Amino acid sequence: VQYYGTGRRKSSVARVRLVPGDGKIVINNRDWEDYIPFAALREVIKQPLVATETLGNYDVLVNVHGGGYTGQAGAIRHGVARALLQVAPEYRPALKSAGLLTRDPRMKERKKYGLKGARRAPQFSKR
Amino acid sequence: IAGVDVPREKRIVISLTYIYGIGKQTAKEVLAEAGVSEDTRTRDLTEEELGKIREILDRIKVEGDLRREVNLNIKRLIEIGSYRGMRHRRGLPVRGQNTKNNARTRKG
Amino acid sequence: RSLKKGPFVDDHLMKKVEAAAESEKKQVIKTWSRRSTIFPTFVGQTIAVYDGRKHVPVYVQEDMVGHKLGEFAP
Amino acid sequence: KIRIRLKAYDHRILDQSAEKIVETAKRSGASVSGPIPLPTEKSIYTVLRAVHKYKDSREQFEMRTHKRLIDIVNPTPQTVDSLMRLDLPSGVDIEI
Amino acid sequence: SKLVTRLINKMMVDGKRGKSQAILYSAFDIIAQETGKDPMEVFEQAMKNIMPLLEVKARRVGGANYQVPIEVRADRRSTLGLRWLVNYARLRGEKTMEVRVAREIMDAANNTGASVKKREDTHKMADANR
Amino acid sequence: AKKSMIAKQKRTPKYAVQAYTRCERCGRPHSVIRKFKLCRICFRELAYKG
RNA sequence: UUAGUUGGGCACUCUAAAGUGACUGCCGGUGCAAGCCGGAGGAAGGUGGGGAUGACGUCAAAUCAUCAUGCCCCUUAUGACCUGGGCUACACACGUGCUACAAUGGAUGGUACAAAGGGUCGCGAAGCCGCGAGGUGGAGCCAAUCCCAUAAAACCAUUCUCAGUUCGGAUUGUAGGCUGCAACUCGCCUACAUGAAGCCGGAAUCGCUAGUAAUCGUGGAUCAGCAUGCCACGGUGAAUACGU
Ligand SMILES: [Mg+2]
Ligand SMILES: [Mg+2]
Ligand SMILES: [Mg+2]
Ligand SMILES: [Mg+2]
Ligand SMILES: [Mg+2]
Ligand SMILES: [Mg+2]
Ligand SMILES: [Mg+2]
Ligand SMILES: [Mg+2]
Ligand SMILES: [Mg+2]
Ligand SMILES: [Mg+2]
Ligand SMILES: [Mg+2]
Ligand SMILES: [Mg+2]
Ligand SMILES: [Mg+2]
Ligand SMILES: [Mg+2]
Ligand SMILES: [Mg+2]
Ligand SMILES: [Mg+2]
Ligand SMILES: [Mg+2]
Ligand SMILES: [Mg+2]
Ligand SMILES: [Mg+2]
Ligand SMILES: [Mg+2]
Ligand SMILES: [Mg+2]
Ligand SMILES: [Mg+2]
Ligand SMILES: [Mg+2]
Ligand SMILES: [Mg+2]
Ligand SMILES: [Mg+2]
Ligand SMILES: [Mg+2]
Ligand SMILES: [Mg+2]
Ligand SMILES: [Mg+2]
Ligand SMILES: [Zn+2]
Repeated sequence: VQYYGTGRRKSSVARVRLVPGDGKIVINNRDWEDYIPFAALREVIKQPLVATETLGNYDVLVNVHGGGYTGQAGAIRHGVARALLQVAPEYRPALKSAGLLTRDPRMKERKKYGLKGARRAPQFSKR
Repeated sequence: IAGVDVPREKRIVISLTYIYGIGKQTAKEVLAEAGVSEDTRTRDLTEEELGKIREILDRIKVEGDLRREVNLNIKRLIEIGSYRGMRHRRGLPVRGQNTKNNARTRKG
Repeated sequence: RSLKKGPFVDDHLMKKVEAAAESEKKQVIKTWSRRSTIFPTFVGQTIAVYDGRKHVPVYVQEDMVGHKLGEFAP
Repeated sequence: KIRIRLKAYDHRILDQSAEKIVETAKRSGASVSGPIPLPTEKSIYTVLRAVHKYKDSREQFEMRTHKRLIDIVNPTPQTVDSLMRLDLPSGVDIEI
Repeated sequence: SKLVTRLINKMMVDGKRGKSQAILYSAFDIIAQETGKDPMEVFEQAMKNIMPLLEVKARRVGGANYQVPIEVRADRRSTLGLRWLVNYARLRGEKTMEVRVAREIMDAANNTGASVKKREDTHKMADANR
Repeated sequence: AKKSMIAKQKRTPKYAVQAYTRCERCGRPHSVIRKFKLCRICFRELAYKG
């Protein structure tokens, strides 16, 4: 009865559902603007909904739990992307061309056993 | 004005911070028991407010009177003979702060 | 210390010497106990605190309150 | 009504054990669930690499333990002794 | 337009992008109000008017560092000159950061500022020993 | 005294601040954990044989 | 229900077993070829990322004390048992850094989020008397069932204009707090008072190539207390490779 999907970006995870409606985006039981007061997730959390010419296809209640400010904000997108694809298969091409369907594989790394962090080699002069 | 000379163009809380004993918080409370607004310029501290503040601060050590409160204790320490006195007369740390590297802001 | 139990001082220097100097009290003591605190009950008597080399004699004055019985011999 | 938890450092001191316990319960008991895989713990206890000198380059060593579980209540006499007869296989020790 | 990425945030050494976005939006709105032109154009005027004729560098002649003319690359000079622009909007004692950036940008649009004459800072020093 | 260092920090100490954690495999006084009751180094030495 | 709360259910996250996946596998340009450069398809492209493993050997290679051993020594002893030793200085030079002239931040506040250990003395609840730290008392179990524990710095508000300025915080005066037989040198923290040096830094020099540098917090091992050190974990997250 709705378009379903899952999402992730950086260290976050999403389960976004595009249920039919008018465009009232609610993220994890909060308003469309109280959760994301800035404009960081204004187009980013909306361009996936506008990936095709389907901005008002579904007032997609969202679910982002765990991670970071854009990590969750990169997860609501990672859920809406497959939602249009699951609802309509032709929405896959927009996600593929738009550079939006890729599971972003970048992630934070380990810490070396003698450096001063994950990459910052120490400072030291001989003479 | 109030015990000493204060600026006449700054905020009262900021203005009232120029005495040896009137700081940044113990003067905020002191100016609170006097019933005077805290964010009004020192110009508005008229004769009524000036008298109120002067009566308020009359029991708090300030100005040059609050200077014997310091030297009497240090002179006492020097007279007593504690290691704190020996270091204070000499320039090293009175506490246990280590002085074989970077103890100079207190000793030249 | 700055705790909620008040003062403290080693009993070896005080209990039978400093708290028991009342008769013929005109002598000093080689008090090796430098840990103790000079309580007000021991004003007048002398204790020879050990600074490492020799037990340095100490004089208990009125302003000695504010120091141990061995802190004046660094 | 049965809580027989498990924990071992191996994927083989439990996997065969879960196979055996599940087989015994399925043959004997009726009210039983599937093998519920409990989580794992994975340490990092690094050390020094030299004998005395040179403590700016070292290796690390761990001791990681996983966990297994099972549960079944309503059954028959053949499953009554399962919590005590058919239990921990080789390499581990799990208490019912 | 990578200015947010390369000047404000890049000199905002915390890896912060929100403050960069806010400062950029405020400056663009202030420019579009007083001047009357959208930021899509007036922000472009400073792209090529920041790299000097060359760069400023020292060259070792006979084992001794002497004054000789060298230049920075179309990415090296672009980077260092966007940095010089972030300084030019900052060298003045203007109070408000957004206002400072907007005013320096407007002056550059009017062909003046510590970034407009910076075309000689990395040129004249090299042009004095070319 | 080294083999006598199991009699100053191992005998009966008459204060609550007179005992620490040496290893038992080797008698090293520094770098000796208590969650394996042992030292360093020798865990590169027993954890190789087993 | 104040609330995953109670029932209900594996739907979703989650956890762990077997798979699938990535291979120059296809297309194009070059190239006899190997292959280089694109593109497709694709979650990721080109040893995906990162590990772990350091061939042949140089700076007289160490350990007979981990164990075994050949030769040589002691056999009222070189065998076995009984029991006590050195500390932060300061006229100076030098290495890593932490704070600093941070609105990238400050009296206070609203309040999203990791990893791992261990657990029968092992954490230790709540309630509790307090800004901050301790003592009363103890909830939970041989374990994703019970504790340390509370992630907050973010984002978002007040006062301050880059400070010798409402910045910085040493130095000292006073009064406290704990753990520890005990804080004299020589633990840390808080409150009032004090308020310096310090304005993007010469010759010179260090690390770094994408979740990387930069940037803020959280956590663990040593341990009664004592990290600005070490080892892990995420949030926000760039510029640049003309070239030898
Ligand atoms: Mg969570
Ligand atoms: Mg695709
Ligand atoms: Mg290195
Ligand atoms: Mg090095
Ligand atoms: Mg040098
Ligand atoms: Mg003050
Ligand atoms: Mg002094
Ligand atoms: Mg100190
Ligand atoms: Mg200090
Ligand atoms: Mg030094
Ligand atoms: Mg020095
Ligand atoms: Mg130095
Ligand atoms: Mg400015
Ligand atoms: Mg201990
Ligand atoms: Mg050792
Ligand atoms: Mg080894
Ligand atoms: Mg594709
Ligand atoms: Mg290998
Ligand atoms: Mg190696
Ligand atoms: Mg050499
Ligand atoms: Mg050896
Ligand atoms: Mg020097
Ligand atoms: Mg401060
Ligand atoms: Mg806070
Ligand atoms: Mg201080
Ligand atoms: Mg006071
Ligand atoms: Mg901790
Ligand atoms: Mg060359
Ligand atoms: Zn050892």
